Amino acid sequence: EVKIMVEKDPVKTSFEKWAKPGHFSRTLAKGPNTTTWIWNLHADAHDFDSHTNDLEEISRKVFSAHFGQLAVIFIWLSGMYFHGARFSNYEAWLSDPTHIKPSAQVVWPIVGQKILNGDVGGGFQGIQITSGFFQLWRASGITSELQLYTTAIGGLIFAALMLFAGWFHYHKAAPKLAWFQNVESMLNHHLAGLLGLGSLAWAGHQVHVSLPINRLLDAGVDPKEIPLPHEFILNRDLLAQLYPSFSKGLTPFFTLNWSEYSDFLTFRGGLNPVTGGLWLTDTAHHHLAIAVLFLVAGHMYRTNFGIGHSMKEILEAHKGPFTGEGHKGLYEILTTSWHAQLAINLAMLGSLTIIVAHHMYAMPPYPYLATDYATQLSLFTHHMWIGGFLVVGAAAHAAIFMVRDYDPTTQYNNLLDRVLRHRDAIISHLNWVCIFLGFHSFGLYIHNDTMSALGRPQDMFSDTAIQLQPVFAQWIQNTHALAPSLTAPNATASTSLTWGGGDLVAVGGKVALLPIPLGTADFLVHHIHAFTIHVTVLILLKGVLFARSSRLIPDKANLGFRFPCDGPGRGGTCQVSAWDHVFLGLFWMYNAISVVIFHFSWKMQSDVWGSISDQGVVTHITGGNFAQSSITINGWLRDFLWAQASQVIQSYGSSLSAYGLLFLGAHFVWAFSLMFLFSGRGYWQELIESIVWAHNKLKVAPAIQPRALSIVQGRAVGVAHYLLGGIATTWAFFLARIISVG
Amino acid sequence: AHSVKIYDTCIGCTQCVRACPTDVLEMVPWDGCKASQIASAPRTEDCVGCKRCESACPTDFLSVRVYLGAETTRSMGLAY
Amino acid sequence: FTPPTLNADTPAPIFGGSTGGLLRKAQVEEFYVITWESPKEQIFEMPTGGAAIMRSGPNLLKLARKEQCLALGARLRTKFKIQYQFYRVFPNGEVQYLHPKDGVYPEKVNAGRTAVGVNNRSIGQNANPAELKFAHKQAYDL
Amino acid sequence: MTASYLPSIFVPLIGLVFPAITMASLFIYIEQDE
Amino acid sequence: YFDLGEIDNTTGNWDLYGNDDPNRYNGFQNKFFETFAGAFTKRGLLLKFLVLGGATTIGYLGSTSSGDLLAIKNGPKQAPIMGPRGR
Amino acid sequence: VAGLTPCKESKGFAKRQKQEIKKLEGRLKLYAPDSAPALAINATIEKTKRRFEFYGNQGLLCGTDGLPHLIVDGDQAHLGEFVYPGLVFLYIAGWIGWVGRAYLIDVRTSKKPTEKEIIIDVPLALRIMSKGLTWPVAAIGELRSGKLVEKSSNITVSPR
Amino acid sequence: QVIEPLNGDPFIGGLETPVTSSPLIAWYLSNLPAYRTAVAPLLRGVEIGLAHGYLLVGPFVLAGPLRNSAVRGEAGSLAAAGLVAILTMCLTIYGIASFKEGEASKAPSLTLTGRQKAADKLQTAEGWAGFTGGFFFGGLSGVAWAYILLYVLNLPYPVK
Ligand code: CLA
Ligand code: CLA
Ligand code: CLA
Ligand SMILES: CC1=C(/C=C/C(C)=C\C=C\C(C)=C\C=C\C=C(C)/C=C/C=C(C)/C=C/C2=C(C)CCCC2(C)C)C(C)(C)CCC1
Ligand SMILES: CC1=C(C/C=C(\C)CCC[C@H](C)CCC[C@H](C)CCCC(C)C)C(=O)c2ccccc2C1=O
Ligand code: SF4
Repeated sequence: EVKIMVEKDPVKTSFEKWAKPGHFSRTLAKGPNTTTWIWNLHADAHDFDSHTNDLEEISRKVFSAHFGQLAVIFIWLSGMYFHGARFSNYEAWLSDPTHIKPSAQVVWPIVGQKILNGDVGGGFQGIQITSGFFQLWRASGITSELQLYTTAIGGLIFAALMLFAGWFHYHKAAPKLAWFQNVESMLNHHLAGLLGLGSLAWAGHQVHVSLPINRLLDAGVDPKEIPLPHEFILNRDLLAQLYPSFSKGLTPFFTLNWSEYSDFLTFRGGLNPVTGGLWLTDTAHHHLAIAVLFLVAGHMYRTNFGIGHSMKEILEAHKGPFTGEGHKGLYEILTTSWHAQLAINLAMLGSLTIIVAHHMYAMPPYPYLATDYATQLSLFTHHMWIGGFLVVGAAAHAAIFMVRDYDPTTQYNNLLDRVLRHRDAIISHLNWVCIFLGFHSFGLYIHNDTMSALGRPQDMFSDTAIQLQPVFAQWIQNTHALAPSLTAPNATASTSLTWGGGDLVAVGGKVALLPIPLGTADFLVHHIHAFTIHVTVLILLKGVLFARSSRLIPDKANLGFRFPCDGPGRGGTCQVSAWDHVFLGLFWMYNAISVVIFHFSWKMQSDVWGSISDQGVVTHITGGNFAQSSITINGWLRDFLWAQASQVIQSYGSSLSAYGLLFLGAHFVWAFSLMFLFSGRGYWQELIESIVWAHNKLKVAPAIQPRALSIVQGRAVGVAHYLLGGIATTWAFFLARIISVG
Repeated sequence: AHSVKIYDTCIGCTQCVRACPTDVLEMVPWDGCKASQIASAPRTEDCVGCKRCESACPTDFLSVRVYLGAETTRSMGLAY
Repeated sequence: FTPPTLNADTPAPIFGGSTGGLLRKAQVEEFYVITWESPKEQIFEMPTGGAAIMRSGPNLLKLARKEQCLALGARLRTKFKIQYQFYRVFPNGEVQYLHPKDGVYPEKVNAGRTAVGVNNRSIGQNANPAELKFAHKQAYDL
Repeated sequence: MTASYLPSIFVPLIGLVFPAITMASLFIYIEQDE
Repeated sequence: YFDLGEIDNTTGNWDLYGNDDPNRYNGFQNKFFETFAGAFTKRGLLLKFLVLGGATTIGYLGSTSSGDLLAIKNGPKQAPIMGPRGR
Repeated sequence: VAGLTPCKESKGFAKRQKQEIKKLEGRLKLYAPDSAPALAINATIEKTKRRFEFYGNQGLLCGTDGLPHLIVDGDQAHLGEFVYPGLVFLYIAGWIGWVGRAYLIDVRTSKKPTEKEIIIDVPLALRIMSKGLTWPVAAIGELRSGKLVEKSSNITVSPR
Repeated sequence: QVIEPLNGDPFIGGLETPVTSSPLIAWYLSNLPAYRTAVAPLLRGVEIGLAHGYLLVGPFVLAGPLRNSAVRGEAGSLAAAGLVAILTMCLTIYGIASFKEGEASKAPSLTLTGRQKAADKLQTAEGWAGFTGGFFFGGLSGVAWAYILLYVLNLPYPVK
């Protein structure tokens, strides 16, 4: 039954719908009458469910919007490869990366901003980049900037292809609703065709291109005299001199002599002592294994060839005595609602990005990634912020599924109906564990601050005071260090250096990684992390569960998603909406992720990042003060927020002064947020009425009536400036401090 | 509890009653409009005070008007 | 209009149980009982949260607030063509019939009901609070 | 300091006993049905 | 589930975890506790001697405490720290 | 004036010129003399030396910090600090205010007055953006003729 | 099949979960001194006091400020007995506020089944009066017996 359903020319490619701005909504198609029409024009621009009730045109809109997003990402990748090709020192950094900072952005000498073109090394001036593209291209085997320019113009070609496909799948041949409802085929071609063949193709690149070029880069060979990537494919003796297993020539693959591929497909583990990044024989065995495993997992579901699984048959057979008729109708949830699938996909992508952040500081995949501390801090911080934003958006589209796509007739006595039936128990027990975590982590911090203030260092929670050692983490770290000897034999070393297997890797005189200690301070800050994640889950899950109704408002689903309130009744119904719970969970994501990256920055500037002198002595950036100062808020304000901010505020008159400017302007955007968050619409409406009177006096009244921003819009503007200003504050402080001390 | 007052600017459009979630408002006969009906609030002790009627009133300025006064267990919207 | 009497023998919709139901306000202050006549066995969204199979005959549902009766009642007046009435039940045993008072819904006009809480002036002809200092009357109730 | 022991007396009463006097007498007073 | 003959059973007035056992102790244990806790019964009487007895018992060990028992009665045991500008 | 020495004879202003080139000369020491980033610092030094020789030749006043201070009182020596570029500004700012006011009058007498503000009529806009050149003669001309201000009987006023 | 509504009623805010109506849990919760509806409320208040009195010596002798001295038995037990005396006054002012002298019992008379039982005497002005004195005598004896078994007899334990 799975086959291609498209139909030809649904909408004509015309600019007459470009001229009318609010064509998608019936309310905005009448033209503007107030200034709130402009904000509802942008608010309802992407909301395709509010435009039409037909899921087919909604799915076509979403598919072509995906293609436009892919075009934007390919334009971005084209820019970052063109910046590597023309405006970088990638060949100079590739000659020796332990002394030259990665830089790929040149500013124009116009208004004094030419001081931002700093001395990054290699006879080059520019903004020192922290995005990690240089180490990524070193891991890709890129030797020259002509390859970067070729990848940039190839990405521009693919961006034109995504734009052409977005036009094609909305105006020339757009698919019908049952094409998008073939989720078994989509999972079969995403697991096997996308993630399986993608891992297999990158495994082939990391067998032929990344591995020999990166082996020659470990030998001190100059990249201008390293042979080009196709010379290893053509001259296979040149490939065989670096790995003798290539001399057999694909006969051990089909005769199952895979151990004869042990020269280039290894389960080593740990870091390259030359570079400080993971081995590419392990990253090529990794990709070959996750490819021979994603291609196996892509042959699971039933499309039209008889073999496979109907996943409705998987779900409807999963029913239990504590649930009864559970998992039934969830296929009808996840094939008739885009928001439910968006909630699941956003939760997995955000949690996965958090997995990426941890599995990159800890197991650095790229050569000279760990020893360039700016790249490590910026990559962890960026992926934590993206992951937190995507899990808050997961709860957002979960709540939009409840208020606009949850049909109660098709969901009786399943899992979702019963989760709604005891949502008071879920939110109340979550409330209890959040308050318990809040006292038992932050009140422990307050206790340490109080007894450190009262001159009682023995009455604290220190490593010298009452100890709170994380015995489960300290045991799982010993279990992961003492693994190769008995539970994981075939490993040369251990998975990560941060486990406890020794191997003090020194690359360029700077510490790549070592055994990470876990003490009372790590216990306290991990309980802060669990507390903040739990409270973010509490607001977000409360907005998902009470999106339909509440004890307060039993008709909340009729009010919608982006409604402000019901009114001042029932004591006041301000921020009853599920949107307002996403709005507050954005703040709790700020709190959670900001303490996560603060613990990260202080923990590895104190216990990981540093330098190694002669006779094996390790001097960290802030030597050993995480175990004693990160247990009090005064240490966090003092030895982290004051001592490490002594490079973002005196960076003026240097190349890092734009970080000082954006540090201060980020404080500005944050205090600007507090204008929108703390205020309300009616005050600003009457102030605008006075300004409209002054305009009426001088005959400069606009016909589009000036209005204050809406209450949902005022909260949106406030949380957008709060996240933008606070995140830009942490970005500026991080990227000034760890560039300055790195 | 809450005092809901109807003024003579009402056109009898009935949407204040339709927006009422606690059945406060009802349409009584009247002689001051084309629709020949005005709203009234007999069950104003059941008023939560949500002002959904004021949001649905098209008359400028409003004909239905809710004044938040003494608040009891009806007008607090509690179930415990 | 003779008010309908609560039968207390019609059964409940098939519901698996919810935590949004009757708390101790039902036990000591009041609770609300909504009674309606159904064409067939359908599934409706519970205003306390959840879904229940409603019966093929008359149905009885116990709710805690008057707003839960209208949120349910307007749900089964627009999605379903079902006439409904609800009551107010006190812990001493008195059942107070609440809606519709005349038997016809308050959106439709009836000649029996009278105008109460209606001002013959507008908002702009309300008196200032400075000339009504220290009185039980306020700017709108006179 | 003239009398060092009145710090040891009045700070426990006005810091512990007097809030326990005042808040318990107010909680009786604010929850009187009258 | 509405009955009009039993208003408590149709509203949630249930002793969910209660028991109707009359007694499970013996007479020797019961007569000891009511004799000793017989002057602690009345709420107005118990609130009087708990405030008056509680004010005395915090002022006694607040004043009879020693240097090792509490540091505020120990006093300074070193030279005072002089501030800046000779103050 | 105001206890400030002129910047041409200020020892602190010449000290800031000395320590700015010396900062840029030490940046030049780690580059090749014919290299491309060294040409940017060499252009930065000539931009700095042009700047300090421009500030001293305009009669700027330098304080004890070695920094040029502006006298905005309306001094006959100091017209180009505030008075001359202020009159240049207010002419340009009144140009923005006159062509935005005249556009709203031109679109208020239209069929759909609100569609001409989201979609600005460029032939109607550009024919009055030229007309904003002579705007003090047209603003006070409308002020004297009474067309600049609206009478308070036709102005929406919130009640007391 | 496992989850039921509370006594068959789906519209009361609760469920008959295994954590609520187990054969073991509903046996336990029905024998705890707070749910004995026919025992006199001074006697069952002595057991609510003995329990809470005992348990509170532990976090006050092992975590308090005077935990590193030889007075750690005396400091923590009087600190544990201090929380008994405060909570007795919290029990005193609760019964003054909630229950009036001469009123009825604010208690559910009906059991899980349809059988009619006598009213619970604890939720009265005189029942909470004898409950408060039961907590005071039981709590002060529960602290003193835990102090006797820890710092008078000094029984061997891994932590004390
Ligand atoms: C084996 C075939 C296969 C593969 C490789 C993919 C791959 C992809 N699908 Mg697709 N899909 C397929 C078949 C396949 N699809 C089937 C059978 C169904 C119908 C049931 C769908 C329906 C479906 C929809 C509705 C959507 C996708 C989307 C996606 C994209 C994932 C999003 C992203 O950023 O990934 C990484 C992206 C890339 C690596 C870019 C690669 C682009 C190149 C040109 C290949 C894509 C063309 C084609 C699918 C395979 C040609 C192979 C060619 C290289 C030889 C990606 C392009 C999503 C998307 O973004 O929409 C555009 C989306 O939601 N798929
Ligand atoms: C995979 C990603 C994804 C998907 C598909 C969508 C899709 C959607 N979102 Mg969103 N959402 C997600 C993730 C995503 N979101 C995340 C990351 C969050 C957390 C912020 C949420 C939270 C969420 C809520 C709270 C709601 C939606 C809603 C919307 C809908 C339309 C919004 C619109 O018209 O755009 C409008 C676009 C803008 C107004 C652009 C503003 C961009 C941000 C806010 C400010 C600028 C940030 C920028 C980086 C700073 C530059 C500053 C510089 C210019 C000076 C649409 C269904 C809305 C809805 O009604 O859903 C049906 C809505 O109510 N989203
Ligand atoms: C001005 C206010 C006031 C004062 C006088 C004290 C006094 C005290 N605090 Mg406390 N505290 C207060 C406010 C107060 N607190 C508040 C507002 C906070 C909340 C943020 C705290 C939080 C706090 C904690 C968390 C703890 C202290 C503890 C202590 C003790 C430290 C001295 C010591 O080592 O004794 C050591 C202990 C003893 C000598 C035990 C004496 C206990 C006596 C015998 C109680 C007797 C009955 C009592 C008087 C009945 C009161 C009746 C009522 C009328 C007040 C001491 C009893 C510590 C302690 O040990 O508490 C007892 C401790 O664990 N304080
Ligand atoms: C131009 C102009 C002007 C000026 C302006 C001003 C006044 C300023 C302000 C400003 C300030 C005072 C501040 C601000 C700040 C800024 C910021 C803050 C921004 C940002 C942006 C962005 C885009 C971001 C980015 C990011 C993200 C998103 C994430 C991560 C981080 C980062 C940072 C990277 C005026 C009006 C005169 C006139 C007209 C024109
Ligand atoms: C300031 C503020 C406003 C007023 C905000 C407004 C009116 C937005 C202003 C947007 C711009 C500055 C005006 C429109 C600009 C036009 C594009 C014209 C261009 C003119 C210059 C910007 C070039 C609210 O409406 C509000 C509502 C609820 C809570 C808090 C607040 C709040 O704090
Ligand atoms: S909504 Fe307003 S105008 Fe319409 S009937 Fe009600 S009071 Fe009258």
